[PDB]
Amino acid sequence: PERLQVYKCEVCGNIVEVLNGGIGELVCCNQDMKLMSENTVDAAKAKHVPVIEKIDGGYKVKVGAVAHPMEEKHYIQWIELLADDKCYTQFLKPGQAPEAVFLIEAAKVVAREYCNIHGHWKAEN
Amino acid sequence: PERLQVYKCEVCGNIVEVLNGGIGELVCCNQDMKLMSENTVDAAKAKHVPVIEKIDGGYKVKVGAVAHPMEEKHYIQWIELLADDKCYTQFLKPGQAPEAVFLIEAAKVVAREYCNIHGHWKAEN
Ligand SMILES: [Ca+2]
Ligand SMILES: [Fe+3]
Ligand SMILES: [Fe+3]
Ligand SMILES: [Fe+3]
Ligand SMILES: [Fe+3]
Repeated sequence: PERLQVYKCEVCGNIVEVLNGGIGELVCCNQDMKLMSENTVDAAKAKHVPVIEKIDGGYKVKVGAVAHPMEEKHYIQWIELLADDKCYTQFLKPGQAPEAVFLIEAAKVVAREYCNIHGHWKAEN
Repeated sequence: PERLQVYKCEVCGNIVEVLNGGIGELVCCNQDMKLMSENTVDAAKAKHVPVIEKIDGGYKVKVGAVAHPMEEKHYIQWIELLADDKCYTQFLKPGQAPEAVFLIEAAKVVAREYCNIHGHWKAEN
């Protein structure tokens, strides 16, 4: 595992993010945890690829070009903004907007979002 | 597991942060990953308990009341600022000062830090 990677435990539901890398394989509920690699799922990019907008003092992230659903059974669980050595995470729940604002001083950033159904997605400016 | 809990594999060094809880037990290198509970390690609070300072637009976090070492074999790996729905993580490296600045609009915050040797610590404003 490498820092910032997101792993999911099939069946049991746990989802973790790596803070410190290592060689060991993460296991849960009798199987290796699944690496949720960004932009690998066969789903509409229009609703899943994060859109980054530069604002005063930071960035505004929307998921996505077309607003993604935020329903009890299908929503964006969180949005993250990655920069230099920073990982800012904004958790979301059904009924909220698929959007997040991050105040940071970084010219180059990477935005990520995780959909409970369609996986992990990212975009950069 | 519960959201934002930190777990570590005492064998290979993998350390992860829970994004979604689930019901499965996290395993690595043939043993349950260890829940790194905050303020449980028998270490000096003066250098480990985060100190939070409110600034314009956010908070400055220092580890701790007395500056903690930042050497190759003993340093603060990261400082985080938690809200009711946000987790901002600032990774650090040896040589740096044990501090971080977070621009955020939240009245109540929890600051956490992880020392590679002395573990997980937290404090609230
Ligand atoms: Ca984070
Ligand atoms: Fe391990
Ligand atoms: Fe989706
Ligand atoms: Fe599991
Ligand atoms: Fe220490």
